Amino acid sequence: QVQLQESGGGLVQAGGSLRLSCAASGRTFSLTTMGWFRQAPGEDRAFVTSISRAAYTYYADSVKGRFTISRDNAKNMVSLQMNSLKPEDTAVYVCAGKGQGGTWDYWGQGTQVTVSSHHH
Amino acid sequence: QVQLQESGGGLVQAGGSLRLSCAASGRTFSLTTMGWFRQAPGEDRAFVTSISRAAYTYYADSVKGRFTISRDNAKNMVSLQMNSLKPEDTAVYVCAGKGQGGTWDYWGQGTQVTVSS
Amino acid sequence: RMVDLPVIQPRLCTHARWPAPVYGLLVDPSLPSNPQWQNGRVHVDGTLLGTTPISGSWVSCFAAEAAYKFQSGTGEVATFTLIEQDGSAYVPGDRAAPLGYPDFSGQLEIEVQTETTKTGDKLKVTTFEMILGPTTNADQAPYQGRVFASVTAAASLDLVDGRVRAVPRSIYGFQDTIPEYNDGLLVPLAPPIGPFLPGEVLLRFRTYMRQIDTADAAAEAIDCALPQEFVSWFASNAFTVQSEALLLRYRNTLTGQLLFECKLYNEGYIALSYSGSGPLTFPTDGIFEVVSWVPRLYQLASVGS
Amino acid sequence: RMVDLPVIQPRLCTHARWPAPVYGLLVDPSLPSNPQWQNGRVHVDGTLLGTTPISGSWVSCFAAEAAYKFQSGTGEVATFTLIEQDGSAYVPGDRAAPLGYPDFSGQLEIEVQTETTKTGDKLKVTTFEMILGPTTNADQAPYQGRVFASVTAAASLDLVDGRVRAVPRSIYGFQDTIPEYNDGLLVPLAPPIGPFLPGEVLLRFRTYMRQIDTADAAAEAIDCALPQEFVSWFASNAFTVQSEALLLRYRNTLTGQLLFECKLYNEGYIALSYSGSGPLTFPTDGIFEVVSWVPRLYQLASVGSL
Repeated sequence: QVQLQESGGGLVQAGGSLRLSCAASGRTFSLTTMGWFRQAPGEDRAFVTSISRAAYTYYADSVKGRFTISRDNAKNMVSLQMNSLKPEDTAVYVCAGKGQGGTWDYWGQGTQVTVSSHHH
Repeated sequence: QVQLQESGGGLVQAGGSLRLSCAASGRTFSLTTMGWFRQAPGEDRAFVTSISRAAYTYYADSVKGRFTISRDNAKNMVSLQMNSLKPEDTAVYVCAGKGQGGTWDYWGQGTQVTVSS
Repeated sequence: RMVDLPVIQPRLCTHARWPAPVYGLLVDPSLPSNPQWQNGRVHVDGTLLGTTPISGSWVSCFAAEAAYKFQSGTGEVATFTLIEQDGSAYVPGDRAAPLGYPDFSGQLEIEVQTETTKTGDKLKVTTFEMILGPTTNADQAPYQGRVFASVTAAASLDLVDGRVRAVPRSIYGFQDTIPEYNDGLLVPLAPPIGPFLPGEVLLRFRTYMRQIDTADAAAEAIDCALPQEFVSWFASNAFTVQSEALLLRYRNTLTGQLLFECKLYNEGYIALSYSGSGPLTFPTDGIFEVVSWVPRLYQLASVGS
Repeated sequence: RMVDLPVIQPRLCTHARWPAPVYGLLVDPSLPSNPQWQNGRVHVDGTLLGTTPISGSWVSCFAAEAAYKFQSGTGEVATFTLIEQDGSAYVPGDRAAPLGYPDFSGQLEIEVQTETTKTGDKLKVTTFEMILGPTTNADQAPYQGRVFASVTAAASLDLVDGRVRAVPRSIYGFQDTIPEYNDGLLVPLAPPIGPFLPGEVLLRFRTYMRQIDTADAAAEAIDCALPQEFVSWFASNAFTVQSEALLLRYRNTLTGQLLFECKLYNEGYIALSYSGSGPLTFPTDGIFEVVSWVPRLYQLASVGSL
């Protein structure tokens, strides 16, 4: 019905930056808001950011001023620019979408982000 | 608004027949079911018959088997064939329309039918 | 325009026969095959059928001019002269009752409140028992605009006659069959749900009523043919009918994996091809997609093939 | 296709902020101009805003796991660990609370019943009073998924527990301002309704709550921006947004008389041009029609201009 496909992710040192993107395909008129959740092992998904068809954005307090989400409505595509990455940002990041009932209904496959620290 | 214009009416002998019609104009997108009510002097207005967009009919028990309603959706038009008329059928017959909400929202002008004995 | 449906999961919808969320989606060949439900009934052409209202808040409710009279060894007896729930005059017509009137049987607990017209209106709330009938001793006539309820009382409750609204609270002795609409006489009804092709059965949207007994309460299933969001959707649209039914697919919302194909007949009920003898429940987090107009004789794939 | 609206009269609709019929349609320039309602909010592009649910049955309700404790300074309470009303996990996100959670203040009487899952589930019911307001109570944080209430009526010494559904019954000390959602921390909200041109005022769809004061109950008005059937209509469509606003006309169903022209702004609120000091009510038996896409600066005729 709606498939979400993530790009990007991987390993970075603390203070570094990564860009994630997500493309939706299928019956995309049932896809409203798009966003990102993240999950650590043994934990539930936690909200990171969303962006509405009208480009209205919300961010979790922990990522404000470091992460930026953008969207291309025509391509059903969002991007997340993650700057000033912290160890605690290490998680599987999962592209998400709301359906017409305003519920989070669609998940990508998830992409590992690892923010490594070296104890010099 | 929806204007419902009745045609026909008049005097007929008991046991005789008469045909009424009603045509809708105005905001007819908002019109669903069409029908007929009647009212004698000093009695309450009373349902006679209705016909839906899908041609599903209802009749009051007092007219079942005597009156037949039909509809032309392209003209927003109903016809009422009144057979085996009785003196107690004497009344003003008014065309009526439901809106999308299922309420009777629309009244015609009324046409007198008189059945003599 | 081609017919389409809202892309709304059943579990996010409102029930069309009892004013609660939809909790279940199922077929169950043990239940009556062709029920004569009067609420939750709409034609795909946009015509509300039976007593079905647009608003979910009207379902299993009524509005009335109330007159109360004390009866020794009963309590307060309410005579309710019905009006439509928008305060407009009720006239006996081509449906069994005012819009949204209950379409099932048993003893309904109703909460009756003074009509609300402006801030500062003084309100009195009283709970009554309403026997919906049919019973050998029930003289309900909602078709004529006249119903009765009672509340056990040792003395007068000093109730005030006037306009009221009644909402449902619980059921006792629920039976899913039409109430007494007209004093034991015939009344205009939406026809039974159906007919079905051989091997087709009704798809049911389920919620639960609070059913009481002396010292206990328990959930009791009630089914409807469509959620109230599909009722209001068809009534809001004026789709051009092109054939006798709509072929739908019920799909997993993420994966798009097909759970079943079904037929939405124009007269507002969904059929699946299912010949099991036991109930078959479905996940309530799928969505219905309109595939095409199809004739009455279109043969569905069996559920599981 | 062009945006259109259902041809349904307001008096046949469901309210979007209290679960009752729409009774009234008005403007009132004396009231707060830019309310920050979280229910009854939808974008014309089909996005539900704030905590708005698609179902009217979810409005001013909640679902939870219920348990009991002594609370410091307060006494015996129930705690409610919130769940979405379909039983799906509540995750703090881009809105202030679970879908349909109350968006006003006051002391709300709630009736809490055991979750219904199947025929024969035994049900308990308990009544509670829940303080929605400028609370600074760590137990009152619907954004984080926890609230509490006091017991006010019980059928027996065996109170409701475990998975439950809460429905609103009555209000005391109603104030139409948002509750404290996140224990005095920032919370994601739909923005205030607005802006309006000079001379433009919000169209209100009105219902009545049962407001109690120890002995006597009275009706109390609560407004919303759109009826629930208009909320579900926009959410069920994926309309193309061609401009800032839609010009609508509201007409008498029976006579066709124009009652007013108005602007439906993209963010899902309607404006009339009206400059009286106090409320002007309109018939609830009229119809809306879509005229045209227009710019934000489109100047409306004043109500009753000829």
